[PDB]
Amino acid sequence: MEMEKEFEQIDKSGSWAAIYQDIRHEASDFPSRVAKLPKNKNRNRYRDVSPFDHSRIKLHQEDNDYINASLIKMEEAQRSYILTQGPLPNTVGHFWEMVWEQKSRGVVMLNRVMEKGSLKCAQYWPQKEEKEMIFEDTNLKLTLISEDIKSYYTVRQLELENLTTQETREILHFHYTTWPDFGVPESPASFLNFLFKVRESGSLSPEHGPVVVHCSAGIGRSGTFCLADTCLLLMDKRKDPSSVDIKKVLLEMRKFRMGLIQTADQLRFSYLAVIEGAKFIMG
Ligand SMILES: Oc1ccc(CNCc2cccs2)cc1
Repeated sequence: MEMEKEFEQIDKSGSWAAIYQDIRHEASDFPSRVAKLPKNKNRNRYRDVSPFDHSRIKLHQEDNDYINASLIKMEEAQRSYILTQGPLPNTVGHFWEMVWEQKSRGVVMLNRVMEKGSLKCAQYWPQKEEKEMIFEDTNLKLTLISEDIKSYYTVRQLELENLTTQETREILHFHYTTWPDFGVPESPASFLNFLFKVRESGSLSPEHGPVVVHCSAGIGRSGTFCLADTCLLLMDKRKDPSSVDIKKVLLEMRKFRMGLIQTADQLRFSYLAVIEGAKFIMG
């Protein structure tokens, strides 16, 4: 079925939970043996969220190459994404090592450091120009260059230096700051505006390594971001945009990381975003 009318049909019939459970039943199951080794327990935020072995990002280290991060490679859309958990106190150096080694331009953050009164990720970037951060375990230096605070999101320019080679690179930090503590946004308008700002920066383009996207577990909000982006790109590429099937795209992405889209409300929100976005792209 088309999307917008499939949407109204699920709303009128109140069957979002049943649709979402079908997706959960049909989703791929691949091994995640490296994630579950005992030496990696303090590298995982949640015991039930792990990268598959076949698609995990490897650190270029011979001691321990493990990080909770997955490469999502979308062949028809010609887009790649790295989805990862919010960094832990003992993995902030690993996180920036990955950004460096994978040649990423942009980092997309979809959570606040504190939500619901608890910490959802480490403070992993510097908050003042004159107070830079050094990660001694991976030999990197990170400096805040500029910060632009808007009503729904903040964009930061950061300088990452490999202290071993003295090479430097500019990283863009796109921070969506207004996702509610409970539920999903009422309107997708500010989320779509944010997605378009990431796009306009070049961070998603083939001349760079894959964008790094995270929330707390790296599957819910993060899944919503890459699902909406890929579906909108496919609608631009195909002769028949109504052929794009968001449930099929989601199941393809779940071949590369488990659990993408965590609730039926996040599934409905993804439909809403793609539907509204497809009208702005044109006419
Ligand atoms: O330092 C840390 C201590 C524990 C945790 C959480 N570990 C979750 C688990 C993963 C696998 C089995 S249990 C994170 C960091």
